[PDB]
Amino acid sequence: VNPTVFFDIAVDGEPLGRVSFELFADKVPKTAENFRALSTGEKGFGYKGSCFHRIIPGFMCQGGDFTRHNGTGGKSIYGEKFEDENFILKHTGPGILSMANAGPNTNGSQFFICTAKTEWLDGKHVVFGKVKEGMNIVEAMERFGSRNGKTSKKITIADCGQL
Amino acid sequence: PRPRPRPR
Repeated sequence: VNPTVFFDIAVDGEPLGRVSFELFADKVPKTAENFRALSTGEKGFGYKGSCFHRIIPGFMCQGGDFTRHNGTGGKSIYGEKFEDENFILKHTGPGILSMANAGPNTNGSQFFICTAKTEWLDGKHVVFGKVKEGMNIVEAMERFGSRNGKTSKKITIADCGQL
Repeated sequence: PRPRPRPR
């Protein structure tokens, strides 16, 4: 059974809402496990208190940089980086959850939630989950993004874990 | 600085 994780989102510290995700452990078990464990904080680090540092409306919302809070950091449960596990799953539409990276085999902790079909990312970013509840909360987060991704308010993961 | 993923 594929695991479910949730994030409770806040805007300048004001609760916004919860987003849950199905993680496709059946297809990308290593990548799904990294995200799952970073969501639970079970290795002693992870997403709780981290921010969505890059939000581009009509494209995606990016976060998971829990070390440097700006797109230059993050780490996996396996080490600083791990390989692209596979590209079975494609960027089919809004709600897809996919790994951000800095080129091949550079997955750490950074992720994005698509708010459009982004097929040009097929075979360059590892798709590992989708939004199951709260896509409306992801849609609301776009109210605080910009063309270049800079956010107009501080968007944080106030709480996260496994359902 | 051109963070990935890149838009189209």
